[PDB]
Amino acid sequence: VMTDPIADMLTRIRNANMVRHEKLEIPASKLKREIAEILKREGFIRDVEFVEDSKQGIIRVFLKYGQNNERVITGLKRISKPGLRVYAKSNEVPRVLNGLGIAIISTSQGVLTDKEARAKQAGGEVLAYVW
Amino acid sequence: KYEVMYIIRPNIDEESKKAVIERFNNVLTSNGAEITGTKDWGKRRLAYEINDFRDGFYQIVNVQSDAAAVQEFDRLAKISDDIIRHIVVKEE
Amino acid sequence: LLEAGVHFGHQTRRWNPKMKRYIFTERNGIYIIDLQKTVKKVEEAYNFTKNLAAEGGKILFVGTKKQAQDSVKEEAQRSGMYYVNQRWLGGTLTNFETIQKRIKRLKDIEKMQENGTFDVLPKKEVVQLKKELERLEKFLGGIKDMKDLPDALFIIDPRKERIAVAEARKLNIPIIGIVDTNCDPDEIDVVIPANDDAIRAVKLLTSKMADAILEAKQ
Amino acid sequence: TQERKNQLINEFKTHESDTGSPEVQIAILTDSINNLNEHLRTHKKDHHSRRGLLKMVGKRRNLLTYLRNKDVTRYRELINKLGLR
Amino acid sequence: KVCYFTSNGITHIDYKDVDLLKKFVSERGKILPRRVTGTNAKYQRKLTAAIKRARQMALLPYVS
Amino acid sequence: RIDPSKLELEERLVTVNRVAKVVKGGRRFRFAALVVVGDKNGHVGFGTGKAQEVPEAIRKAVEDAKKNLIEVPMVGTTIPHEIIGRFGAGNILLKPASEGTGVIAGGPVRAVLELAGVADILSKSLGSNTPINMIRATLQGLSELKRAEDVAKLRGKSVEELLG
RNA sequence: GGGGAACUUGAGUGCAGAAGAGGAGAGUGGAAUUCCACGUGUAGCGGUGAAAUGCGUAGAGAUGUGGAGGAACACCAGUGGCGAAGGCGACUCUCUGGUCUGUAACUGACGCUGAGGAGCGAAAGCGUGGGGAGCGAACAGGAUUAGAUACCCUGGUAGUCCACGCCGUAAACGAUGAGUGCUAAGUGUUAGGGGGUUUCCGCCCCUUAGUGCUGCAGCUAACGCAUUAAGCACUCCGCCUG
Repeated sequence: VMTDPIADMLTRIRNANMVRHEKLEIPASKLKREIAEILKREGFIRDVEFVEDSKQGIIRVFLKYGQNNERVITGLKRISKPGLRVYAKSNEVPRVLNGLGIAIISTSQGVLTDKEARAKQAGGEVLAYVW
Repeated sequence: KYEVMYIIRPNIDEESKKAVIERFNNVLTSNGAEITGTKDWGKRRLAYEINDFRDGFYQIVNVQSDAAAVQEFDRLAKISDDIIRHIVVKEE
Repeated sequence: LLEAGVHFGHQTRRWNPKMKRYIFTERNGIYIIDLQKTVKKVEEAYNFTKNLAAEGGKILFVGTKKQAQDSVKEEAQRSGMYYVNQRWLGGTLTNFETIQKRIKRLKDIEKMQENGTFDVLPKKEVVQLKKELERLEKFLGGIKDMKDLPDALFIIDPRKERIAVAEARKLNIPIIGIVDTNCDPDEIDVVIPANDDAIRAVKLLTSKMADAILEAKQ
Repeated sequence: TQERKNQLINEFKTHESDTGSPEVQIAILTDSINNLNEHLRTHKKDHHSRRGLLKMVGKRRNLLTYLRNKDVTRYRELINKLGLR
Repeated sequence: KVCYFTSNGITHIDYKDVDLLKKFVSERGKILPRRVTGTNAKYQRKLTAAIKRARQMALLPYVS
Repeated sequence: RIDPSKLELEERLVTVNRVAKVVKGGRRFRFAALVVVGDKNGHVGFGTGKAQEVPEAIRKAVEDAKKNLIEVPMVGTTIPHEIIGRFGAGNILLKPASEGTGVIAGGPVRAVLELAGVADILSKSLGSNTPINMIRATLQGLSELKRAEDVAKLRGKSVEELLG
């Protein structure tokens, strides 16, 4: 019944950010695994690492809160919902929040985020904006 | 697995007492059932008047049955002019 | 002490989820790590109050608990600043100008009953005037010498005292004070975990406040 | 009670300890529908058992669609001997 | 506040034995509720069913 | 974080609002008015007051305005990024308009924006059209805007990789 | 998306248990009400704010026996339990549905939603045959009133009840569509399970599934809601545009 694992994980980490958890658990898959390492590269998150079991794995995230108890995370948004996919051309990649926002896009040359995707002229479905 | 409790009115000689309890046991054992236990209470003052008897005779018959003898026992007891009241209870 | 004075904690676990989430399970004192974190906390508050009082600011002392009110009152006396002992009347600091123009009446009438002409009607005014002194001084207490807004606070029970802590939060006073296990931390800048039932240790803990604020000046 | 289902599972025996086999499940389903059907015919207005009838028949038919999707051959050799359409 | 049946851990009622039902029925003939008996919840219903079959069997009276 | 009244601050009345009370003797008539204050560079507040007459009414409003201010970040005489206002059916869109476009706003939102001294901005009313809920929604908006350097600080990055 | 090979958490099957006014059919019991027969028994009963109409010397009401009959199941009973909803409380039996806990003994995504379609669906009503104790639209009389087709009194028909069809509607309400996951706590309560105490009496700590009340965060125009969201999100249906 749970339709989009990306949306599930996305609003789960949003919900933990809004309530100041340091601990958070996410049931594992390859797609959210590399979205985890992409977010680790972009530094919105302290650390992510994986442990495995008999049921598709399980991943955990350590989430940052800046220097003075403030939200490093100011919101998240899913776009490529199921039932209504969305695609954009390589030159039509949206500069979300005119630069300070970051968009994650599944492209024909793997999944990369907004700036290097624009730099290497990739394109595809815009998946999530983070503000 | 069914435990039976029925009342006959006291104004009965012991010749017919054994007669009625015996023929009801033959009814139960002839309708395919087997008697796993019998018990007796004898005399006991009723909680209330039923027809004109202040008193009554109490008897316990424990039978393991295949749910075929109890309905016919029910109709025999209720058509019998010597049994006042009776029930049948599933013991589980 | 680095040891427990009367630090046996709180009786009933009807309490506030804020910081007490995963502290080790030994007894009803589920937050037993307060024993070992209190010492570093009070020493940090100790050096902080040391340099702010060495700068020249003024602390004052608020508490209406039935067991600690006179204890902190006498502590305010021999430490040498202000206090509130009895009823925290509404909005003392956000009503500072009105409060001092009421305390001016107390100063004038106490100097009148000290050296002024006492009698113009030696019953009909003097008797309720003599009443009015202690009448205002009861709920007032140690408000006789502010002349200036104080720049810090210490509270024994911010649970009982919402009015003072909210007033300070509006008036950007840095609020310091101890925290009973039912209270709420993050609305207070520096919190010190302390059980309110410690009727004996409640004065020693702020005695460790008082010698710091005494040592800060000289 | 439970004797008919036990003989049905050990007759639709495929794997050594299978109870999760779809072919195993629809057999117990078929006997449930038939027991309830000759129940309903003597008790027509037992609507609260009509509902369970509808539940089990819907579960039966959509898991049959699953079995068709999985392998229609064993479906055919199930359907011919169990006898319904 | 004391539940009799858990107090000695007695199992199912065995309706033929009556003397406990005697002191669970009021002297005017009604069932004492849990406010005065203080039994466990899951036994009160089998109790009232037991005294009901006793009343049909005429060992315990409807009115007294 | 509170900015004192050490600065010079311009005031601008936006609305005097008639208010009434019904009492046993009849209707009783009172005056509320709200004003917006600030400087042309980065600090803005607003204030409300209630009194029986206009001048001390707006005086009460202007002391409350001197009490409450809020800073607005300003990246090149215009707002940095996208922001929608949000308070109680008050929805105000703010878009970082390009230079030389001037102020493009409705009445009260222009009244607060020009008193903020922002050169080029454009906006739209999407919520209700009562002025107090307007100003409250807009200052809730400009409260949310952040500079690039502190975001880079939260990132552990510099401003170049975030401007590009 | 399509195809191929995986896996077991989703969904399920087994095994071990538990609780229930769940349902259909049949039989049984008691308290009263009414009516009738008789014994005793005099002169009123009954009714309302006053009253009156009624019933009573042809013996009423009162009272005790003994019948007839139909109706609903006191106490239990609980913001308890069950059911999808309407709803379901006397007991006994036959048949039958469903829910929850443990278990991983088996399948390996079989799942969700659902236009049309199909089936259920309070009360009132309708059709045929029954049954008709009380109650009781219509209606009758007596009151009240300026008037009273009503409120009030005494009666009283259809119906209420049963069997079999039909109607398919209600404030059919949590004025909250269904499924899925996440998010501070406190306190009852139902039915289960586990650990230390003992495996007793009952204590404590967990534990699923409900079921109530509080209450953060968040949300709302406010009321308020708040792990049984009106929060955070996703899917699918239905619906609104003074």
